[PDB]
Amino acid sequence: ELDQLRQEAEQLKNQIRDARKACADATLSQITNNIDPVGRIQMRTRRTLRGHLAKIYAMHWGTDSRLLVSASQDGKLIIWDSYTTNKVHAIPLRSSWVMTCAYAPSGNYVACGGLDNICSIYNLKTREGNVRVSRELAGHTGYLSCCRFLDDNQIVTSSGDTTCALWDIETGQQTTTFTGHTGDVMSLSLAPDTRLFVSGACDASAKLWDVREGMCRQTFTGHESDINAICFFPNGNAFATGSDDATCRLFDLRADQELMTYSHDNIICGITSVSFSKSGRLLLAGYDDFNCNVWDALKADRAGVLAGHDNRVSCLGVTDDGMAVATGSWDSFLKIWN
Amino acid sequence: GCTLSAEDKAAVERSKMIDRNLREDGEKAAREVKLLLLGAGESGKCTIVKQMKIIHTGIVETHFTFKDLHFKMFDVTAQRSERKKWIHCFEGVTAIIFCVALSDYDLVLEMNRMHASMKLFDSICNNKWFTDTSIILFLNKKDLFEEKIKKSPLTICYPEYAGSNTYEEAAAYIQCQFEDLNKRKDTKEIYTHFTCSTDTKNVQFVFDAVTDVIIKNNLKDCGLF
Amino acid sequence: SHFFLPVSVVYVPIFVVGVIGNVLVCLVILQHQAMKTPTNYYLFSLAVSDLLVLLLGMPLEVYEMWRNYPFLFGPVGCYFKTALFETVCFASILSITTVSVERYVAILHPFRAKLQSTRRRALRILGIVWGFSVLFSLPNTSIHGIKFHYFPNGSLVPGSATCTVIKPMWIYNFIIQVTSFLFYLLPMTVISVLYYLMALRLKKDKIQRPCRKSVNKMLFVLVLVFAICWAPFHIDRLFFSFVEEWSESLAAVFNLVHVVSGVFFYLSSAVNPIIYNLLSRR
Amino acid sequence: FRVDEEFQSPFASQSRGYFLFRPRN
Amino acid sequence: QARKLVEQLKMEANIDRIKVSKAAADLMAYCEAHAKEDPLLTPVPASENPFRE
Repeated sequence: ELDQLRQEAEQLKNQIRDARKACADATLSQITNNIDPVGRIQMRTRRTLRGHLAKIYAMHWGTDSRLLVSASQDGKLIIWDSYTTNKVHAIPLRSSWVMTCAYAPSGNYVACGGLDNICSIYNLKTREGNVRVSRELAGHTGYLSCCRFLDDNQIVTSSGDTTCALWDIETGQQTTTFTGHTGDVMSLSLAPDTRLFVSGACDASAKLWDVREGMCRQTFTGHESDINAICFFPNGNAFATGSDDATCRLFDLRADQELMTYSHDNIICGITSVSFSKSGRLLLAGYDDFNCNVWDALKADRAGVLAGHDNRVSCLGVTDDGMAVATGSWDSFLKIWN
Repeated sequence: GCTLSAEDKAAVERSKMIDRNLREDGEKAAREVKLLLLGAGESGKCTIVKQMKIIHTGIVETHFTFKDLHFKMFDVTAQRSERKKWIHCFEGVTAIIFCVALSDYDLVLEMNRMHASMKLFDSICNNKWFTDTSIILFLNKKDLFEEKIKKSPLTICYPEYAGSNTYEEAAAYIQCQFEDLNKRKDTKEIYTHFTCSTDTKNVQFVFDAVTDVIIKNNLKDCGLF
Repeated sequence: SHFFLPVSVVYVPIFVVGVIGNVLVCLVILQHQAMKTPTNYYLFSLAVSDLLVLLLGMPLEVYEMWRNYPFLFGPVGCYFKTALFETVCFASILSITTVSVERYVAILHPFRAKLQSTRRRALRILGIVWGFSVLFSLPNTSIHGIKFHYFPNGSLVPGSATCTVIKPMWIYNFIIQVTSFLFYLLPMTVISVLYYLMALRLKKDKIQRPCRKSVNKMLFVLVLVFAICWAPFHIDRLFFSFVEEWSESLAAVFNLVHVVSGVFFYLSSAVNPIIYNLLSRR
Repeated sequence: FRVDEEFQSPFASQSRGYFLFRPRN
Repeated sequence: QARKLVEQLKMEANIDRIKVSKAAADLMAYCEAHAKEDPLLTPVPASENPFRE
C-alpha cells in the first residue's frame, strides 16, 4: 500500500507546485530595473588576522560586533578582537578536527562541533583566567556540520547524520529533534526572531523548522545540487541558499517558492558560505575560486569581487550592524572587509 | 609602541603570550605525523589499531609513539553518511593507511565487497585533495586468504584473471591491480604490505613508510625530487 | 691580445641561456605562489641575482671590449657599478651557501625543517645576507681610484680615464686576497662537506633507489661544476697577488686568464638557475 | 703623428700590450 | 516512515499562499527602508567608521 500513498504524495506535490507557479507570474528581476541599481562596490583588507596554523572552516559574529570566533584544524579555537586584532581567548580542543563555530548572543558561551560530533561548549566568563569546558554533546551520530546559539541556555545544532536537534546546556540532552531531511544537512541559519530557522540538506532541499513546535513547516526544493551553505534574510520573510553548483537562490517563506536565482556563466565553482548585509539588499558569497564575490539581492549582478586569499574561502560572516565583514579562507588568514 | 594605554598594554601582553603558546603548540603539533585510515568496512580499520595496543561515536585517535616519533591514527569508517563532505579536512596529512581484506570477496556486503573496496580506493586516489599525500596499502587477512584460495579459486571474483592458483601469485596480482587503480599519479606512491601475526613487523613497516614519505616530501621541498 | 668578436660570439648564447633560464624560473615561481616553499623564494632570489650580475657584466663587457675607458660614465658611475656588481656577486655566492646549508639541515633533520612553518625567517635571513653583502662590498668599492690621463702636454685631459684600483698596491692586494680566501676556502668547503654528508645519508637510505642514485650523481656533478667555475675567479686574484712582472708575454697570458675566468663565470651564472631548478618543474 | 692624442704605447685605449681588460672585481 | 511523509505532504495545503508581487514589494521596501542605516551600501567616513587604515 506504499505505492498508492507515494502516488498521492507526488500528486499533492505537483498540485502545490502548480499553485505556486500560478501565483508566480511576476518576477523580481523584472521589477528591480525600476529601482536604481547599486554601483561598483569595492572593499579592502582592513586588518589581516595572523596566528592560525590550519584551515578555517567556520566563524560567527557576536552581538557586540567586536569579537569573532574562528576554528582551525590544528585544534585551537581563537576568539579575535576585530578592532585591535588581538587574540582575547585561544583554547585547545580535544578533537583537532573541527568544522563549525558558534557564538552566543550573550557573548559568554562558545561552541564548536567537529568530526568527533562532540559539540563542546565553553564558558568565557569564569572565575579563573583560563577558559574551561562547560558541556559536551555527543548524541548526534554524524559530524557536526554547523551549530548556532538560540540563546544562552538553548543551542541548535546540525550534524552529518541527516538529522538536527536543539540542545540545552544545563540539561545536555536533545529536547526536540528534526529528522525530516533525507539528505545530509551542511549548514544552519537562525532567524533574528529565533522563533524559526532553516537548514540546507544535500538533497537540494532546504526546509523551514520551528524551535517551539518542532515540525517541518515548509520545504523549499529549487536547487539542482547539494546545498553547502544557507543564510537568512534580516527581514524574516525570505532566505538564501548557497549550493555547490555555482548558483544561489533566494526563497521566500510566504511565497513558498524561489523568487529568483543568482546564476553567472563565468563562475562554475560552488558556494561555501552565504551572508547578508544589515538591510539585506547586498548579499555576499564565497566560492571555490579562491575569492568571495559580492552579489546584489535585487538586481542580481556581481557588485564586487573580494580577492587576496591564498587558499579557498570557507566561512563568511557579517556583523549585526553591518559595519564590517570578516572573510576566512583555508590559508589560515582572517581578513576584515568594509 | 607609539601609543600605550593600560588596557591596551594588557591586551597586547595577553595576545603575545597567546601567540607564544600557539607557536609552541604548533611546534609540538608539527613534530608528530598525521596519517589517515580508510577501512572500507569493519574488517580493516580494527586490525591495524589492535596490533599496537599502545596509546599515549565519531572518529577516534590512537596516539602511539615509536622510534622517538609520535604517530596518530584516525578511524573514519565508524559511521559516516557522505564521505566527500569531510575528506577535505584530511587534505594535509603525512600518509594514508588503506586496510583491505584479501579473502573478503566471497562475502557480499554492492554486488561484491572486493569491488566496493576497489571503487572506494579509486575514489580516494582520484580525490584532488589526496594527490600529494601518499597511500599505504595494508592487507588484513593473510593466512585466511592463503587457506581459502586452495578451496575457493580467485577466478570467481575476477573472470579476466589468468594464472596459477597459488597464494603467492594471487597476492602479487592483487597488489599489482591495486597499484593500477591510480590514474596519472606520480607525486604519490603506494606502499603495499601484508599483515602478519607479530605486530613488530607491521610497526616497523609503518615507521619506514612514514620516514620515506617524509624524506620524499623534504626533498620536494628543498627541490631534490 | 685584444679580441672583441670571439668574446661577443661566446657571450651572446651564454646571455641568451641565462635570460631564458631566469624567465623560466620566474614563470614557475609565478605558478602556485601560495604553495611556493621558502626554498623556492631562495631560488627566485638567486635567479634575480644571476640576472643582475648578467646584465651588469655583458653590457659592461661589450663596452669595455669596444672602449676601455667608460662612455658617458663618471667616477661616481664607476663607483656605483663596481659596488653593485660586487654586492650582487657576494649575494649570489652567499645565497648559494645558505641554500646548501638549509638543504643539509633539512635532509639531516626533516622534522625540524617541517615544523614552525619557517617562511618569514627565510625572508629575514635573505635580507640580512643581502645587508651583509652590501656591507662587505662597500669597503672593497671605496678603495678605488682614477690616477689621471697623465700626459705631460696640453692643458686638459683627452677624455681618458680608468676606474682602476689606484690605491696603494699592498692594501688593495691584501683586501683582494682576504676576500678571495674568505669566499673560496670557507664556503666551498662548507658546500662540499655538507653535500658529501648528504650523499652519505642518501646512500645509507638507499623507484626509490634510482631516484637516490640520480640525486647522488647530480650532486656530484653540481659540486664539480661549482668548483670548476668558481676556481678561475679566484685564481685570477691569486695571480694578482705577489707577482706583477709588467711585460708583454706575462701580460698576454694574464689577459687570457682573465678572459677565460670571465667566460667561465658567465657560463656559471647562466647555468646555475637551470641546474638548480631541474628536479622540480614548479 | 706626435701631436695627436696619445702617440705613445702607454695609453688607456685598446691594443696597448699591457693589461687591457680590467679585473671584474 | 511512509505515514510521516504522507502527513508532511498533506500539511502543505493549510498554509496560506500570497502573491509573489506582494512579497517582492515587502522585500524591496525593507531593503530601501534600512538602506540608509546599511554601512555596506553607503561607505561611512573614517571618523565614524570603527575600522581605519
